[PDB]
Amino acid sequence: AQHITPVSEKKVDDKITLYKTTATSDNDKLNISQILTFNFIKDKSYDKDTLVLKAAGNINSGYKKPNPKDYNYSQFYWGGKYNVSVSSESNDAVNVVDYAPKNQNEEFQVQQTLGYSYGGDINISNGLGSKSFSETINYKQESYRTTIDRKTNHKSIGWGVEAHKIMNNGWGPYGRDSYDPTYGNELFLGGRQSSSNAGQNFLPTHQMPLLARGNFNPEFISVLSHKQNDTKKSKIKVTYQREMDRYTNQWNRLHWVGNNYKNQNTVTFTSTYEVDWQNHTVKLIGTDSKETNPGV
Repeated sequence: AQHITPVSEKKVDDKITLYKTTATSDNDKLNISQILTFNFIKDKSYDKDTLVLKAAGNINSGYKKPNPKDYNYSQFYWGGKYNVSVSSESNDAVNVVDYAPKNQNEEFQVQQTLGYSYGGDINISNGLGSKSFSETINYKQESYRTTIDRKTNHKSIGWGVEAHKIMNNGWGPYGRDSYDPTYGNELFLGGRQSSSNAGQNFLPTHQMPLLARGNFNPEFISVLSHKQNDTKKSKIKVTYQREMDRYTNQWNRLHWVGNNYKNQNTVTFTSTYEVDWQNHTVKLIGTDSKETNPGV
């Protein structure tokens, strides 16, 4: 599905005008949905247009329960990491100038307010002025951590939201790389000497983090500036991705061993928008969908 709302216009005050359009683009098979709020700001005091682009929607984990009949060995795939990126193409007059979250964050939920002030000053505050422009982000990431991609620059911003500190029946925390020389990576292992089938010897699904077995609901803001005298369109590409890890267990005739294999299936959805900075409108000119190992 895809949809773009008509532009709405709002006078923030005598100097600042807001033009807002919301674009939706999804992939039903992949269970990835992008809800993009394009907030274009024109400011009489400042010679650049500002786009405060909010990226929201859904990225399913891809988890499926293991087969409970699996006897001596079992496995499942889970949401090890979610990646979101926004990049500018096709116009050297456009630059990423700010974004939120700015810094690494391991809070169970991320809640921020981002504001526009005359002159293009961008500022940020925490949690969720009536005559100033602001936009908010709010997402849960329990047991996970947000990092900013170190390749981030003037043409691209990306974030990763990675499994970080996961408890397993009071044991842990564990993550994607935990290691014990006897039991392996015990992240989602049930019991070390369980008499259950392998498929029944994992942490119950309900006890896994929501991001591991459910979905992530991203909310990220990219702030882009555009030289107002430049008349060329530009392109913005928004990518949502999941890295699916394969968690396994194995019975060795004395005890179980767990293992986690990172990013064994990568699922990516990208939408490409053409941006008309003079009319403050966007068009979906492209999508691409990828799955490196489909069917898992």
